Amino acid sequence: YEPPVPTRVGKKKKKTKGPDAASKLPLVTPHTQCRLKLLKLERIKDYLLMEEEFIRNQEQMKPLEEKQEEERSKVDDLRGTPMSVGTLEEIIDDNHAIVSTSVGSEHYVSILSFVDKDLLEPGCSVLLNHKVHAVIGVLMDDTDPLVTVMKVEKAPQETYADIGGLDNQIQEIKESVELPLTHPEYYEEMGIKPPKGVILYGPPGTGKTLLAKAVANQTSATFLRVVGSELIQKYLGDGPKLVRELFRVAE
Amino acid sequence: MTMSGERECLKYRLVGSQEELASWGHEYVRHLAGEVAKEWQELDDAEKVQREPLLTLVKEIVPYNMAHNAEHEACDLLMEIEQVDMLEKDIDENAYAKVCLYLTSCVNYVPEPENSALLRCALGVFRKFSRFPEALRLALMLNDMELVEDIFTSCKDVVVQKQMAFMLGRHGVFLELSEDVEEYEDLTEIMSNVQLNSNFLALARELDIMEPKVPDDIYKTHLENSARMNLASSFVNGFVNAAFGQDKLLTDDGNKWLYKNKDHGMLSAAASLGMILLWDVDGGLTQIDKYLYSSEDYIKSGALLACGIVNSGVRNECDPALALLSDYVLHNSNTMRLGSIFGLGLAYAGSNREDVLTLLLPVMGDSKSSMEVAGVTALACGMIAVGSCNGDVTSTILQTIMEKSETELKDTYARWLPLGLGLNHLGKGEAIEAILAALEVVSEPFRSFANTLVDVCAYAGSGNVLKVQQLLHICSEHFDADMGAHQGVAVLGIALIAMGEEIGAEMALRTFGHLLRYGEPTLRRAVPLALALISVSNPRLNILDTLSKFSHDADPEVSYNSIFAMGMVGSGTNNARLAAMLRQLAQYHAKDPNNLFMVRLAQGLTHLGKGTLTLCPYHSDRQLMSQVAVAGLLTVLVSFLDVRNIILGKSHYVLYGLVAAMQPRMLVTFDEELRPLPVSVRVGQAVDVVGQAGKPKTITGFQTHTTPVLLAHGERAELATEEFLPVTPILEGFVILRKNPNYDL
Amino acid sequence: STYSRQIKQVEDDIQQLLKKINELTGIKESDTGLAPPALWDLAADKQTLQSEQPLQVARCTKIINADSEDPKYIINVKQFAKFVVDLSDQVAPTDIEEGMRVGVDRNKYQIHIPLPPKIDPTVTMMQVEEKPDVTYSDVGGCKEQIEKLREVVETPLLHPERFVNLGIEPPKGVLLFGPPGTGKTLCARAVANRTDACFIRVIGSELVQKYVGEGARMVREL
Amino acid sequence: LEGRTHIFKIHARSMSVERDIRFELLARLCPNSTGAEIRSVCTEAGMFAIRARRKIATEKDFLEAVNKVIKSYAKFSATPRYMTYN
Amino acid sequence: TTGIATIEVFLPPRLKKDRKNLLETRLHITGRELRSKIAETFGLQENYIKIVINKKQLQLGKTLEEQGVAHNVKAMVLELKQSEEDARKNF
Ligand SMILES: Nc1ncnc2c1ncn2[C@@H]1O[C@H](COP(=O)(O)OP(=O)(O)OP(=O)(O)O)[C@@H](O)[C@H]1O
Ligand SMILES: Nc1ncnc2c1ncn2[C@@H]1O[C@H](COP(=O)(O)OP(=O)(O)OP(=O)(O)O)[C@@H](O)[C@H]1O
Ligand SMILES: [Mg+2]
Ligand SMILES: [Mg+2]
Repeated sequence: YEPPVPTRVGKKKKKTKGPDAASKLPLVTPHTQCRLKLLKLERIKDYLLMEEEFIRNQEQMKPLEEKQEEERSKVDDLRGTPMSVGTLEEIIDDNHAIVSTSVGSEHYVSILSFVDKDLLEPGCSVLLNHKVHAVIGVLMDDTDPLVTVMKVEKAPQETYADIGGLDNQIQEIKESVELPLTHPEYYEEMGIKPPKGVILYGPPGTGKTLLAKAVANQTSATFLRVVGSELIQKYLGDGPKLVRELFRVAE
Repeated sequence: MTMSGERECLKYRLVGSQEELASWGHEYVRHLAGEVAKEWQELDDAEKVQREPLLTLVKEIVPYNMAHNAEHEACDLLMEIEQVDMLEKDIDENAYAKVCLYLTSCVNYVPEPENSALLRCALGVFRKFSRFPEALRLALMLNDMELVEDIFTSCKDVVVQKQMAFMLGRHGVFLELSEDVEEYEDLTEIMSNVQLNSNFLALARELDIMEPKVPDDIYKTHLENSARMNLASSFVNGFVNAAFGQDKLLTDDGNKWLYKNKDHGMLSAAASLGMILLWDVDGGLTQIDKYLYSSEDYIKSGALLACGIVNSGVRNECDPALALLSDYVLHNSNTMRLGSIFGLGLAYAGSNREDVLTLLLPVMGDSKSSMEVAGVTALACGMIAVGSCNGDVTSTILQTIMEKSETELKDTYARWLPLGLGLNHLGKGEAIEAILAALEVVSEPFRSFANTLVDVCAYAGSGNVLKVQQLLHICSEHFDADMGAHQGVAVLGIALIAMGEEIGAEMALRTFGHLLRYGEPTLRRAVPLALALISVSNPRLNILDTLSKFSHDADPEVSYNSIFAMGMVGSGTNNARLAAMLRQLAQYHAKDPNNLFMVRLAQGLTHLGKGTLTLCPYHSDRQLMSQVAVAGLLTVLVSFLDVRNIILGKSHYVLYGLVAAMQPRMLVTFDEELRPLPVSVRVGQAVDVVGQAGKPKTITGFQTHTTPVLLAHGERAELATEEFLPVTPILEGFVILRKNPNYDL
Repeated sequence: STYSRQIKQVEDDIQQLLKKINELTGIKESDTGLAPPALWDLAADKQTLQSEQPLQVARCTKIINADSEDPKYIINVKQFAKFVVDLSDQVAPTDIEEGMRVGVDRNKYQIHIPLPPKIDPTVTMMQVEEKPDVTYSDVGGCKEQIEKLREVVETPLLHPERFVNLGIEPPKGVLLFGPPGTGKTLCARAVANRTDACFIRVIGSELVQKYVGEGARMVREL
Repeated sequence: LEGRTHIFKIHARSMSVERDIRFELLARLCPNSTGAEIRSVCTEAGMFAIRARRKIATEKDFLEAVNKVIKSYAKFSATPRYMTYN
Repeated sequence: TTGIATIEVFLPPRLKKDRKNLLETRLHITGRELRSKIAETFGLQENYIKIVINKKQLQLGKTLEEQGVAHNVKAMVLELKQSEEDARKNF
């Protein structure tokens, strides 16, 4: 006997998350309403028109068992009901993995073909068949209650106009958290990466949080707020674990 | 303009006051300009008397459009009315680049006869404004042999002219200059690529990669937790240090390694010595002679093809390669013959030289020539006369095709005869209806394959969707193999047609997935090859992930073809991620020698030339189509449709066809005296500059390196400073730099 | 603006064509982790669900009478139970050793496949899968530092032949120390980019764990 | 000094610097400075140029960047406390 | 003219000489005599060279006119490793 060898490089999932999937149409330039854009727009339409005719012809002569709604129905039959939720412990092979159910019992089950294999990572929540425990799906993890705490869902109502006298301070903070996103070309044409970090320091009440609130009001990026005292945890390693998770949500 | 305005907005304009048009507003003329094109199509031939005031407006609308930077709308006007000619008279110095850059981008989608016509007007503008280097680029795209001479000799600045020979030599088109032309010698020397070896060797000396590489350093078996193995490592050896001239495995006591191979393994192992001396015509010939006297049948014939590989891509004045191999094209042993024609095909690919062709033509008609020899002669003659529509080769290739038997055409080596005919008409277009009529008389199913293949090579790099429409219909009807052999060519056809512009190529990737889903085995075995052709030396993740999932497929050919496609997609890129995948695939396919041979073949290709070479058929900002490179690629991938019998069989020397497609991904900036001139340049991903006015950046995510740097696919280069004015805007290959008079004022 | 009316007409058709294509091909769900249908081998999956039985993960504890022709294996099936079982006939007796995880069926619990040792998912995530974008050319003023770093951590793996011939055992450890910002992690990022062997990044604060002996466990599994 | 000039060359490689940026002089203006400070000096030097709507970083911009990073930010410098540890 | 032909030869880049060098000789002489003098005229060793003229290898026995050479013909010099007899005798 010889150990199975994976064809996938590594054990981690694909970095890309939340893409356009197969709707990634080519980026047509220029955006101006001209004939070249019209020619490119027709060009994309032409291939789709070919695509529609080609796919229809195959499915027309495809067997009644092999149909888009029939195969989807067969997938549900293969998955079954209920759909147990487990934990991915190890990816032994491309189509084999070690999973553990909620009772703590591990199983050496087979990852079925319809499973999104690039969402598979150790520790992820996997969906298993009730009977044969085979991997039949991956549970899109719900937003952690820890995520909701950091995220400021609604931007604060404090603007830069509500700040008086911190003209230089606004200008310095804008250039590291606002300008790099609004006008990233300024940094690229200069060849400089934007100032990495920023710290606001001074006497109490001087407007440190207020400028951050103004930053959160006029930001297109996700804003995560954590007070430093919230990093003191009641258990060993949890504090380091929390700092690790905070920047994981940021990623 | 408030309502529909059908034959009204122009009418009161036409009949009313004839004052200056812009006095009524920019938005008014824009609607007015949109009208004059709409009514132009409606007007028939009998309505020629109705365009007298219609013409007057466009002589004023175009000058109005260029005044307010609304230049791209000006091209949109006279392209619709098919009157692009009058643009050049009103082109100013402040917008000549913007007008050219726009309509040249439309040449990838507008069909004939507006295809050439739009280029001709752009050609006229560049000729008018004395922008010779970009005028020559347009001429080659139109494959106007006559116009190339006129563009070349019109210029008087000799410094400007040597730059063209670099561009002309890179495209592989030869010009026979007159001795009366000043600086005749170096002009030929530059375009004949005789100095390419020294320039290539001097480059890598600056990159300090002269150290030879063993296949073990590529394999990295020490991190891993036979005749095929030895023959596989021969390719991996030659590919890694191709055109480098030094090898720790063949030059150093090559007899033990060369004889470690067996049967046809020694054929490719011996020929691999000519690939490490690629472009080294003088020095490379000095090394193959030791194996040229070998008593074994394969070694000499392998050394025969090695000379052709050595002289491939280099055109010297006085011809060695024909001499060493002419005496063996009728040699009684087919293997001795076999190493000859494929040697001549690579040695003179894209030459259209009647000397080699007439010497090679009777070989295919010989009684002693087997079908294996018959195929390579069509392949080779196709490379010499690629895209030339040579009348002589068409007659004999057709003659051979119908003279063969019904059972003879069943052999997969017979598939090569159509490619030779297809190669001759590479990119020619509709010049095949006479040829396609001749293919009617030949028997089935070979006729369907031959009809599909030659039609595909006709429209190579054209993007003609109507032709791709036919190709998908051929793929539509499935057959429950023998009758569906032609289906693989149609899939390779879609890539060969859509490889023109980016929009079509990416739009073809999704259609490749559907053939990869609804397809049948013989239809699904070729779509990995289409991915390789459509994106060779372009290791984009979408194709690689698509190929990665399908490397371990149930169908052996799909597994074999997909892995090879990964290597060709990353050919010469030295991609760290791809090498990791190929190393992992080696572990998975350890117990499958056939799959592992494909994995080993891919590992050699991704480290081709130590990352200093590319197989992409496109250069000049991915706008110029190289006839020789497509011939080299097409030879390999069309041979991969029968990967069981040809590549994995006794005929793996066909993998040396991509030698014709080997070029260095080069940026070497030369002084006016052709000496090296290292300066700071900015290398980064190209950005489309069509549309937006002003000065938009054409590179993003760029970095600053010295000049002798290897440019990856899709990476443009701009000079960081203004110390030197490039002769040509396109900063690829060898570039001549001139001191800027305004600089250091 | 003259093409504005026609551009939206073809843009909407493309969107309508795109949605129509998704109707036949199928681009949906993605919340139960369903792969695109291009990778769906339903015929094979049905065969796997019958031909390939599921195997429960168990650890061998003792082999009884290994010398004889009736070797009996005591297995610990996680939290389920402990069973004295015999080996399956499609695996070799020499392939199962005491203390090694095995895969057992649900009916007679006979060992069907040996399994890799259990590793903490956190420890598994410690190995670098995407190399950094930093090379040694991005480290300046550390010429002597890098050569010492490379000849211990890079040279032995790249060219091991130069050390075995001379009977040399190269050092197996390097400590990089200096004030913050001096390039300690920068050089290690260059090492991971250039290295071909497995690279595992372990931050010391990651080894601090809530429970007693857990931090030492992760070092053992690492 | 040689190492600091080398780090300056590394981080100012992709910058849009002027003709005669005296990188040896800039390396001399920060005697005991980590490579992290040198990178920030390069970033702030181009950051002053962005401030002035200028596409090329002059030598004065680097001189101001050295003052802001090496001199003004010397209160928070971790170097003096950590050389005793190393 | 007067029984002497203009033979332009090519030299390898290792011998850093003028690659556009001119060789003058009779036509009644043979290939064996030719190979000797090309070595002398540009400082080379005759035992380790092949000559090719009119895109066909210089057959040493056959005389020039019966070889097929003509006026303003172009030639080259190929450096050799191991002699033609030595290479055959090697294995
Ligand atoms: N410069 C200012 N302009 C306008 N309002 C200000 C300014 N400085 C402080 N304030 C007001 O003071 C309030 C409280 O100050 P803030 O929360 O910003 O303090 P801080 O600077 O973060 O200090 P700390 O957290 O140390 O107490 C703000 O909500 C804001 O309305
Ligand atoms: N020798 C160097 N050459 C070039 N850049 C350097 C050099 N040393 C540091 N840098 C730059 O400074 C940054 C400092 O980060 P780095 O990871 O090197 O710090 P460190 O020495 O590990 O610090 P700490 O002890 O706080 O962890 C690097 O990311 C790099 O951009
Ligand atoms: Mg506060
Ligand atoms: Mg660190």
